[PDB]
Amino acid sequence: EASLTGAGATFPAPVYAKWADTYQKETGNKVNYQGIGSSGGVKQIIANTVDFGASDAPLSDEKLAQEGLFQFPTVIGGVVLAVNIPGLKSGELVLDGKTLGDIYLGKIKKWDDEAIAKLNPGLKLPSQNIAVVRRADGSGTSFVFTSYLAKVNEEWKNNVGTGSTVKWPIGLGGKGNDGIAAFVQRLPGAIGYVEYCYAKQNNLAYTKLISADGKPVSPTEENFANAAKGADWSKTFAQDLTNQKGEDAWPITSTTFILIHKDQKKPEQGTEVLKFFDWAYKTGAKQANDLDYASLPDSVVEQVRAAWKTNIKDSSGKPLY
Ligand SMILES: CCN(CC)c1ccc2cc(C(=O)N/C=C\N3C(=O)CCC3=O)c(=O)oc2c1
Ligand SMILES: O=P([O-])(O)O
Repeated sequence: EASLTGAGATFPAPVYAKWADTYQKETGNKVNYQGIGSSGGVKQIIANTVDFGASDAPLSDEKLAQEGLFQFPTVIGGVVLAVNIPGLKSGELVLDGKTLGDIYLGKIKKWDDEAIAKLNPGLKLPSQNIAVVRRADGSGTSFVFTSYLAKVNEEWKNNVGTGSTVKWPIGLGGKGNDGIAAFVQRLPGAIGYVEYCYAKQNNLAYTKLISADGKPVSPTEENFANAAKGADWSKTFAQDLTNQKGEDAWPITSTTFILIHKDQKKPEQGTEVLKFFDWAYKTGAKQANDLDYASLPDSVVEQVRAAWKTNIKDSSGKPLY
């Protein structure tokens, strides 16, 4: 039985917590996971304060090589816009990229704005101020979200750009996906971007969005998977899953990654970290799907296993998988 520590992204923390609990019940191994946000996850794995870090934003091949790190994807999730609009219900409201970017720019201030009404012709929209909510902390969900906005709103692209931290034109800061969901729950008229679980968990209404191909789509586990169906995983695990073409492709989709050292200085711990994630691939898909995360295709799991064999070693050069 090992005691493992991980830290980082809150986007997949529900499924990592479920897998940890189930794995302790079946094997006795203990996994402690701190949801501090992807930027914190990368800092802690580089500082060696944890056995594994977690980030939704992928590190480049060069940066992994500079740091002696290896990265692998675990599950596919989706970012949704959780809203608090008395009078409307979950899924009823539709937004497109351009108008969602204009809300995040602070240009559209009311829920019954003409651009929102035109997208939603049968809906009685309230004359309520929009209360924008964004992340306070360095975040892989902000990286995904601002990567998407830069594709669909040129003003956003050219003035704010993409990052795990950006200069938000407007919006209150919430800490973690949990913090944004709490903000949205307490503020009439709020909008906040969160991984899907956090909207569903908190009984918050979420919007539909327009796909890259121009059709309204609902956020579901299958529609997150759909957004990855064109990903050529054989080329790289760092796949962009925002604004992807195809039927029912949720436009703000992302996978998420675990970071470990290639040279493991506590090799028994490294061996156990690999056994935990291998167990999750083998037996954990139902738990990920129960929490509305799509599983990676079996071919990607085989890619990860094969790369574990060639990249993860102890200080004597022997493989830990
Ligand atoms: C660091 C570990 N953290 C931090 C965020 C955890 C741990 C457990 C949970 C459980 C949740 C939860 O059980 N939701 C109720 C069900 N649920 C959904 O409907 C989808 C995912 C999900 O978990 C959650 O939303 O966030 C979590 C977050
Ligand atoms: O997953 P986050 O917490 O880095 O957004």
